[PDB]
Amino acid sequence: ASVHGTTYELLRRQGIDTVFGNPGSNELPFLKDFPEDFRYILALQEACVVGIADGYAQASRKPAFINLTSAAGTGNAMGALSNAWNSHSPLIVTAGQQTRAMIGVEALLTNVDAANLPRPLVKWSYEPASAAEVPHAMSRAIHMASMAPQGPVYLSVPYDDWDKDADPQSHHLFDRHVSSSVRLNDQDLDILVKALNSASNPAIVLGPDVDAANANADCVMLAERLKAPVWVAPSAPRCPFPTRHPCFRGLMPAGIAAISQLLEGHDVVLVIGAPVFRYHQYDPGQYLKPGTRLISVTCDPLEAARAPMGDAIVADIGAMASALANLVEESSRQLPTAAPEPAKVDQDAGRLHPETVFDTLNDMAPENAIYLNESTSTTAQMWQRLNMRNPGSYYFCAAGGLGFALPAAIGVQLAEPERQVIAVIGDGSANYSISALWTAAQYNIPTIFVIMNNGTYGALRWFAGVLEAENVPGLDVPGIDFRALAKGYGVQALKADNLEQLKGSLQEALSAKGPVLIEVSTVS
Amino acid sequence: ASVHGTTYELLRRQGIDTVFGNPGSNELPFLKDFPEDFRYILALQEACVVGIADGYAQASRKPAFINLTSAAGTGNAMGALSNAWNSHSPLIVTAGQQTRAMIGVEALLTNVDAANLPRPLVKWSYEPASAAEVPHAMSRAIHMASMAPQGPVYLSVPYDDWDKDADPQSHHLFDRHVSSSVRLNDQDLDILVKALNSASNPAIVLGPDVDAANANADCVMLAERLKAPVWVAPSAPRCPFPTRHPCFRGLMPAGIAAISQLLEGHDVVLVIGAPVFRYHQYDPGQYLKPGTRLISVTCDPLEAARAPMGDAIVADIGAMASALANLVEESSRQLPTAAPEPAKVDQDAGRLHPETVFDTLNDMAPENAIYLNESTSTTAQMWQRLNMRNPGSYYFCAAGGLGFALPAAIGVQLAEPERQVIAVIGDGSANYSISALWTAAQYNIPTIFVIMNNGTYGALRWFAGVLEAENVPGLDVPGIDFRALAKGYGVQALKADNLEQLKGSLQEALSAKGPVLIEVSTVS
Amino acid sequence: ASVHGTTYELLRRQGIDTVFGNPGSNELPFLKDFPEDFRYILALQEACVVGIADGYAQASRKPAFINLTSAAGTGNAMGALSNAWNSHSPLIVTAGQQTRAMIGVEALLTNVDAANLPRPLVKWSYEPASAAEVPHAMSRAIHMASMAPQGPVYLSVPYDDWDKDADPQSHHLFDRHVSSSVRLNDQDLDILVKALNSASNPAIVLGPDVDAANANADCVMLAERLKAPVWVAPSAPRCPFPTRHPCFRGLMPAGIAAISQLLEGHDVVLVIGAPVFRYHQYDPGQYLKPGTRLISVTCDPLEAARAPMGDAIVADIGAMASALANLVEESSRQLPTAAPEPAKVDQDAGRLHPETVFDTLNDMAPENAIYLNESTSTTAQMWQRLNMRNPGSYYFCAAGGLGFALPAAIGVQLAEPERQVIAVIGDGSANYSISALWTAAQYNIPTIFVIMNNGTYGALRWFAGVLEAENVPGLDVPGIDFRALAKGYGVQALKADNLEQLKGSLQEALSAKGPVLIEVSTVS
Ligand SMILES: Cc1ncc(C[n+]2csc(CCOP(=O)(O)OP(=O)(O)O)c2C)c(N)n1
Ligand SMILES: Cc1ncc(C[n+]2csc(CCOP(=O)(O)OP(=O)(O)O)c2C)c(N)n1
Ligand SMILES: Cc1ncc(C[n+]2csc(CCOP(=O)(O)OP(=O)(O)O)c2C)c(N)n1
Ligand SMILES: [Ca+2]
Ligand SMILES: [Ca+2]
Ligand SMILES: [Ca+2]
Ligand SMILES: [Mg+2]
Ligand SMILES: [Mg+2]
Repeated sequence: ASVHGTTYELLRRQGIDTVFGNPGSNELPFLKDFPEDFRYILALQEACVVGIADGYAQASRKPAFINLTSAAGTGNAMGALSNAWNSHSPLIVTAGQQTRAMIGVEALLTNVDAANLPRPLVKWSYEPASAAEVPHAMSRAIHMASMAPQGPVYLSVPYDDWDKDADPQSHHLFDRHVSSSVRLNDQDLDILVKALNSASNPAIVLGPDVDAANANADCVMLAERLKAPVWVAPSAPRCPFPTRHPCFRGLMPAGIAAISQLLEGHDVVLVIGAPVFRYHQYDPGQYLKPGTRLISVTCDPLEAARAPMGDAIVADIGAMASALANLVEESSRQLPTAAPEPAKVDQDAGRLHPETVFDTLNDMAPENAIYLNESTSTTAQMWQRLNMRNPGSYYFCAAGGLGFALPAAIGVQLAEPERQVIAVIGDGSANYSISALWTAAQYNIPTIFVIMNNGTYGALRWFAGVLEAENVPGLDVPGIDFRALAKGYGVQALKADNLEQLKGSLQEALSAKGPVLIEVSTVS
Repeated sequence: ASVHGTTYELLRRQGIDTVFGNPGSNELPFLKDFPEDFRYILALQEACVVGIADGYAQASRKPAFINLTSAAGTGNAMGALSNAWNSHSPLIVTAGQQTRAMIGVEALLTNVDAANLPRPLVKWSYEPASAAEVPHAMSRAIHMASMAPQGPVYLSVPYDDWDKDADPQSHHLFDRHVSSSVRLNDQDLDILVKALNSASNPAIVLGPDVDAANANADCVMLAERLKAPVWVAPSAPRCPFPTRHPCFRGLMPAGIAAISQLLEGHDVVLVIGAPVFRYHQYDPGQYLKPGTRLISVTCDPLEAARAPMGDAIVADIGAMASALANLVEESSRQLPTAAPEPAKVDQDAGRLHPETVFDTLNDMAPENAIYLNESTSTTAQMWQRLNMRNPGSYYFCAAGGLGFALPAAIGVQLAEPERQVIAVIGDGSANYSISALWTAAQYNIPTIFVIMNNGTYGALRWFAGVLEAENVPGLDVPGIDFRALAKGYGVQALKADNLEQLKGSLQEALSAKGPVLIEVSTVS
Repeated sequence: ASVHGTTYELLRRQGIDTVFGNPGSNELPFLKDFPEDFRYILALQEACVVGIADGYAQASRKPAFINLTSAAGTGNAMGALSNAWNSHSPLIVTAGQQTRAMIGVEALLTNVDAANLPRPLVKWSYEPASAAEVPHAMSRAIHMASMAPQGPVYLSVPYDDWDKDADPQSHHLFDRHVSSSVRLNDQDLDILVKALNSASNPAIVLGPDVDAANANADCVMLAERLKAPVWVAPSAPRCPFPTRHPCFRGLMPAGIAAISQLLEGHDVVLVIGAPVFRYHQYDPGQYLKPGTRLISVTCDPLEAARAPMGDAIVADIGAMASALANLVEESSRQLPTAAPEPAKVDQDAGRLHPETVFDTLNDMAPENAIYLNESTSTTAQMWQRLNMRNPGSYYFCAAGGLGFALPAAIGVQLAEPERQVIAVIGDGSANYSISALWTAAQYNIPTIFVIMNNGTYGALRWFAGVLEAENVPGLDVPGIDFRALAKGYGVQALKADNLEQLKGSLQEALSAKGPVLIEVSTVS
């Protein structure tokens, strides 16, 4: 068999049937004779390609396969890759390389020093030393991406390799099964369980790897057993807990002092599936106040190592959550009382307040809706006002890299056809990956895009005035017509300058049979 | 003085007065109290920021200064850096890093292993070990970018550094002057001149570094003295010679066999300011046919080392071209005859052939127009049909990375206010950096954008012929409305469905007060 | 032709006829059928291999070729490579890699991520993508090492490549000539010459690239014309000037404040072939005092970029030194004030003072002796007491990496059979590369080795004083018998416990026909 045929066979045997890509000349020999059991999804820019694949991988909880061209194509996708790195997204990125005969003279589109290009944003980066090695390298890529802690990997393939003969021994690769579904040994797990059973005032903190593992329901059981308040770790890329559950206490603020204040008086704090901690603002103080013991369960040795406090256990989040949920005793403490409903903000007849927008979405969206957030100044309000009952209901750029939400919403919608995806995106953020809209239109992927338009980079104006930073240039983004942009890429577009129009637009958008974009005029 | 004040002083004293940027939290302490003698040019995505800065740097023949945010921002720009690497563009890229106090815990927006991120696409990549080192590091960056062979450099700065005290000895940095304006020693230069005088049938091949050095007129004199035909090296990122000069023989095809056939019978071939050679298609054969001797003058050691044939001299192109032009004898041979005018392609009353478009541009554009090309299937016809008399008249993505031309056209137009810039861009390529249009509208930079719309990735459909690949997905991009996209970003838009409308549209565009996009319906 | 035959022809044609190595299985297919016009020099450990090659390259002023095995062999040599990087030594390091068929499984002795291994200590690092590419990759290595600024390069070759067919077009590589022998353009050079002519009190600082280019005689003429005092730049790897010439001032102390003090009152300071500057101890102060301008001529863009003061010219040291020496006017100023004579230290009849040793060497050694220095606490005294009249008379580890001088002295002696090499090496330093002695014995390379045995790491004790660092462990090295070590590796050995034994031993060593080691008991 050829390297071409052996590689597609490996891919299908390992459960891959979708290729997200932007084609180039170096990939033509790979994409030719594209198999009838595969699906190719085109996006117009590589950041969109990777964003869509990322959304798809995260929602499906399986690896996604990407095909890009050389250094320029890989390069356009590296911002998206930084998000994928922080979110532990299992992404297999393949980039076509020049023919081996012309690599040395550095012909046009030679990816020079290819393996170094995507570093340090990938778990593994590689260019095979011969064509016959390509299937084996692809097998490595698949498993490196899928093993805990999951993450993006990169494989550079000279285009002449595809037509060459494969090694007959490559068949041994097709059905390899590799597991990292592990948990703490019985002896030490018993000790952990006793420490939790003995806690007088435990608290639980959940990170994105809980949602990735679909460990949400086990964490609900654990919280109910321990009668413990539950927080989501700061800079949250996903939602790991039902937000209207009585134990739920919200998104933690991304500051050192703020977090140790929140945790004060809790004797044991169990952190599951989060780094400790993804702080953002500088808010100096104690990591923990006296009397608090922290125990971290993480799938990532790099996270366990860099925690500035606490004990850590490096294991699979799914296996650990289920073990813990089922081993801890039912505490006799009273179940925490549910957080109060958030107050209704005064809304006049003019431009919409973000709070008003979220209340309205919450009233009108289906219960199994999925939200993506890239409205950077309104994140706290979003978390308080959206009732997210199910797993996989929320996505936010894990490395804070704008350009994620718009394309990721398309990938999520593709992965979850029966759940309505609603992307809430600021007017600033919408531009980074605007051409992703075209893919929604072309494949009829019924994502709803809600653009929050206040004409400015709001989160920066906040980060600014608070440092007393005066005279900062480039904070304003006037003169963008999002309905025109939507029309530009073939997506139905509506506007909402006030509450009445917002309700009407949402009514229409939810009834639509294709992608819809709604431009919302919001207050500054 | 603070690091902030010392660094802006260094920048102004080194001739920098413009910052191209997309802002983020880590940059706020750098951008605050922005000096009144500097201007800030905002673009909505980092690929666009770098593209605009690149165009500006290439046209101005001076380094350009870029400011981006952390890993996500740098990453979004790496495709653009790939082009900048190949074009030897002097770009100073600064990226804001997290505060030193939070780098260890990897707070959100920490650029991990920062200096490795942009590698291998930069000449130098660095993060300073302390705040007081920042001005010295910036000095290194400016000079590393500006010295031959020019190219992009990367500097990562923790945001807390800017408010700190600078080293008082930093003042020594302000007026440093660093020269690489060197040429071959007299004795060896005399030997080279002898070999050129002695050739019975010399040919000259010129690359982009001629135009970067503004050595074009010196090369004209050289070609006229030697009575030698002149080719442009393949995959040309710039135009180094008047295209209607009688010696001019056109753009070399980017193939091994095609070039050695083209050079057959020329006893000495002098290549100036080009890699030897930037082939693209695989076209195996002889690098040179017997009887042909090749001598390369390059500013880049990496180019000289990797040439698979010929002698090489590593020196400054401007100094070498001037010296050669002034030392060679006037040959007694007859001056080459000008190439025949290209044939008129027949044009009916329907969709435009690319040839018609280029003929019409040539008839209507000012004699000092600047063209940018990202119409990938029409490059050969463009080179045959545009009379470009002056230096700095042509730009094409040097690494073959799409997304360059649209933003670069804005930078070039910014650098050359008295020269009408006309970007010819395919419908596929226009999408990679579509949001750049906003910067043109916002700063009123009157670039003309000509969108060649044939609904497909034409150059890929062709490369898919030489390779004979069938059933390739993702080659079609129907359903994009470029007038609406232009409207979306505030740029005046026009359409041309046939020749009459093309003339009418171009006429309106050429006299317009602001940027203008023209959507042209082209064949195939 | 095979890759093997083609590669040895390339080496032969590029002037290489010696392979310095330590063999491994991955190199057997390269080393088999070893050509009769080549010689192999074996050393017992890779730091010794590179050290010997390094000495040979520096003294011969031509590239040297090295063959090591995979990652372990390359790794053992990486300390020696750091010295090579700092000395601009043109070393071509080839490392054998596993067969391409077993790279993927990471069989034993697979050099994983090979090209990254020696970074950042090499100008260029590479593994070819196919067997046919090997001669071209070797061509690139050769030229990269040889172009200014010279330095080490690294090529990793899978062992199965050697027997494969070479590209027939590889013959074009054989006779390629690549030149970087360049100097400043006429206009700016005249400006420089006028600045030097107009200076009222000029000073000259010379670095190792002067001796590397053999520009010593031109620098003497320049200094005589300007009547200028000449210093050698700090941490000097070579000696660029006759140390008893009337202009010579001595070796600059490696401190910021010390140097600006030495240069005070000089209106123009011309630095040639040195970094500005290789400081060592932290001696905070002014880089230059007011009233002094500095102009640096360097072959290395990295040096020009990082100088914290002065202007810079990046050009070939040989060409520039020659041009300047012949262009500047003869000044009528008085020569520098004669330097004082080094004091004779009172010597009892016991252990030797280093000053006694150096005075005795200077009396008894031939006028064209070549010295190597790795006696770290005595460097200042060595420079004050040895009259070195000729070029290529001094070597010292350029990166301060011990283990250089012993093997380098053998390489130098091999390159300069008619000049007596005398390596002065501390008892501590001698151990890093002790096995090199065997190579001197086996090939009968008549190097003389003077071990300064004071039983401690003297320089560290000093450096500890200027820090008031108390209770440092590991500074003493008692119980080493160097005569027994010499016997172990087959080298004649003598001992010198006092002055009369020192004179006797040197007399005998100078008369010997093979290598000789003398152990000298020196004061604590
Ligand atoms: C790729 C990238 N570029 C820039 C930033 C910096 N940044 C953070 S928030 C922000 C503002 C986004 O504005 P918008 O999307 O309209 O949301 P708003 O703050 O107004 O709610 C910017 C530019 C970033 N995080 N990532
Ligand atoms: C960043 C990047 N992505 C993808 C490619 C591959 N590529 C080369 S040509 C081409 C087609 C461009 O189409 P268009 O701009 O409409 O011009 P046409 O070929 O039809 O004339 C593509 C997708 C590339 N070179 N760079
Ligand atoms: C590879 C390496 N290891 C350690 C050192 C640190 N070092 C600098 S000087 C020195 C002492 C050298 O001792 P010796 O050779 O006996 O000379 P002495 O100082 O006594 O004159 C050491 C260990 C170094 N420079 N390089
Ligand atoms: Ca906004
Ligand atoms: Ca097209
Ligand atoms: Ca000692
Ligand atoms: Mg990288
Ligand atoms: Mg005009």
